[PDB]
Amino acid sequence: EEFRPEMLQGKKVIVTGASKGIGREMAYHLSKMGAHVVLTARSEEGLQKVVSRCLELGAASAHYIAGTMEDMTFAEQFIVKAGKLMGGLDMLILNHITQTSLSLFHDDIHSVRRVMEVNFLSYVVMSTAALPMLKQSNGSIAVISSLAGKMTQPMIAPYSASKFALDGFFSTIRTELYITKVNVSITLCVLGLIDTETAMKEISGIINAQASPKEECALEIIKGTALRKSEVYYDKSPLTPILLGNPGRKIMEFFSLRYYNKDMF
Amino acid sequence: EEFRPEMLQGKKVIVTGASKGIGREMAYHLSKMGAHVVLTARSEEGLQKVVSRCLELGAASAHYIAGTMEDMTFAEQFIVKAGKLMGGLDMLILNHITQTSLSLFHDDIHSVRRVMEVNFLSYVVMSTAALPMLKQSNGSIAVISSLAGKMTQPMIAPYSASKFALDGFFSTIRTELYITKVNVSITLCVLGLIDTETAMKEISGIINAQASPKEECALEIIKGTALRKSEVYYDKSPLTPILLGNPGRKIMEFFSLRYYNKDMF
Ligand SMILES: NC(=O)C1=CN([C@@H]2O[C@H](COP(=O)(O)OP(=O)(O)OC[C@H]3O[C@@H](n4cnc5c(N)ncnc54)[C@H](OP(=O)(O)O)[C@@H]3O)[C@@H](O)[C@H]2O)C=CC1
Ligand SMILES: NC(=O)C1=CN([C@@H]2O[C@H](COP(=O)(O)OP(=O)(O)OC[C@H]3O[C@@H](n4cnc5c(N)ncnc54)[C@H](OP(=O)(O)O)[C@@H]3O)[C@@H](O)[C@H]2O)C=CC1
Ligand SMILES: CCCCCCCC
Ligand SMILES: CCCCCCCC
Repeated sequence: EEFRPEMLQGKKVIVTGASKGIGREMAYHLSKMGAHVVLTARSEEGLQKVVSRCLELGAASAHYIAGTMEDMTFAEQFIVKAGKLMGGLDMLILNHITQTSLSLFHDDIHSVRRVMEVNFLSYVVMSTAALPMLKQSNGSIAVISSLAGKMTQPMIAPYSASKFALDGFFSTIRTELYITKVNVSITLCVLGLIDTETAMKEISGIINAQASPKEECALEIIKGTALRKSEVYYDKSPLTPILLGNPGRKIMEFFSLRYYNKDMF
Repeated sequence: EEFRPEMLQGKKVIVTGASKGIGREMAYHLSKMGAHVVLTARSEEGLQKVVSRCLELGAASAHYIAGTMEDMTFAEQFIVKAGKLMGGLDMLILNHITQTSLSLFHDDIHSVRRVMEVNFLSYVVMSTAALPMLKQSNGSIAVISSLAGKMTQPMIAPYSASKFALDGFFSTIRTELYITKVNVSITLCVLGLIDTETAMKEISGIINAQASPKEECALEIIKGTALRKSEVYYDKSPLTPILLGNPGRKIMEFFSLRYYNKDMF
């Protein structure tokens, strides 16, 4: 199976955190492929610029709904509104996160909660609300994560906890959908350092690593999700996918199912 | 180095989720070794029975403070009170969990939030509140997890997400303590199916597998934490630790540290 930009022509796609960074780049790529898109983020001014650029790029349709993912009711209602605007949904791309800064963890529990709320909870809420429509189109969900969701590095404990949580939850959902024969795919995207101005600003004077181009990253996420792959790794080093792939875990998961009462699903 | 019960003689230890299961068995073990102990759980009546048995068993002292870990203030204050009571803290064992039954996930968002609150948030709250005392005695922290915190299995998405989150948060904390030269150890205990009433009852008719004895499990957790091991695996199969150990991750974490500005530590 090889990718062809035709696979997204006419598709109905939602993209969160599309105001800038990887999100904005995915909007552009989806637009050049003739897809229908609905974007979201906090700033209405920023969303308007990208939506304009989207039609200008060939988007079969482009719209935006500004709001904060800290509000679960908004996250939930966002999905249904987007669904109505496009008359369905083929692909959901959960990409947004809350403002994170690098620092050794001290206290600030309220910060950890906000991180788990926006980075994790809003994702389960949106995926839950979008599943009905996704089941109708045998759609897909792309969950944006990072190396920090597969490994540990200092100064990002909260962020790291939220990304690990995403793997735990959605990997379970993926196998439940598959075990109950529902044709909806879940692609976890493991991203290394990307040259977004947010990232660069944040690791300045702290991290030395080389960053990858945000445009190609955006493309690989689209490709892997359209190809219904379980996981997509994108990092400068070709060793990252092999060192973080965890083949031992795959073996354990396969054999674990043999203990379940097959009548439960 | 090898373990010797004398390593806990006189040690000041906190154990959550101590009214039953593995937590109760840990209380009995710490007691026989002559440790000071303060237990917690929701059942006041239940805690009473165990603290009494602890004194009989030979505890240097034993107290209990009933409460719900769904309350972040009760969680942080439980640690301060317990600390005052023993005059310090040597070991913190985070073992409590909110209720969860096996079931294919659907849309129980309030449950998910509750699970992350109890299973994860309260844990960071307590570890934060306890760290100052642990720093004075170069103490340890044991965070109880399960196979579901290293791998994925159907019907426990919420639980699994909270356990993955613990790995991400605490492995970061562990490495941060280490690079700043603070001598406090963090032991993640990965448990297979344990022979507790709650477990056996919850998997009935759903999962058919062999469980390990709760008493030996408790003893291994204590020995591992006492020896300051980073991780402890306790399961039927001797292959489990190897398959879930993720050596690739350990390699990636080692190499990534090289890109950090050591002045920040
Ligand atoms: N850049 C990198 O190096 C790496 C990035 N990633 C992953 O990429 C994804 C995007 O990263 P990146 O492009 O760098 O991030 P950005 O900060 O550039 O983008 C974040 C997006 O989320 C939106 N947003 C921020 N706060 C909230 C909120 N409370 N509610 C709703 N929306 C919000 C932003 O719009 P607005 O602020 O206007 O709301 C923005 O469009 C994430 O899931 C991230 O963890 C992974 C590895 C590396
Ligand atoms: N048994 C097994 O197969 C396995 C167990 N484990 C791990 O072991 C630990 C507990 O072991 P297990 O014996 O199975 O669990 P149990 O359900 O038997 O014990 C749970 C403990 O948590 C307490 N608890 C329950 N609800 C709350 C709450 N809202 N606030 C504070 N405390 C609460 C209980 O006290 P009370 O009800 O009075 O509040 C009890 O003392 C967990 O951390 C778990 O993930 C891991 C893998 C397998
Ligand atoms: C969550 C308790 C069940 C774990 C099942 C283990 C199958 C090897
Ligand atoms: C915030 C994530 C930084 C990743 C740096 C590690 C490079 C392999």
